Amino acid sequence: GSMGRQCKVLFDYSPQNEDELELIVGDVIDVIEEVEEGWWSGTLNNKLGLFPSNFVKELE
Repeated sequence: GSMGRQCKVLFDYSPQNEDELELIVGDVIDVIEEVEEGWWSGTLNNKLGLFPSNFVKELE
């Protein structure tokens, strides 16, 4: 319930696990809610995953 806004991918993230969402630079990820500070939960097109809020900013 943070009224979270979509975060655009600014930096490259090569995931350590496939549970980690592949951050493609330039695209935007629709986040549901953040679960553990760094690790947010959202889906990029058809893959749902966890992504670190370091490489993505809620600037939109």
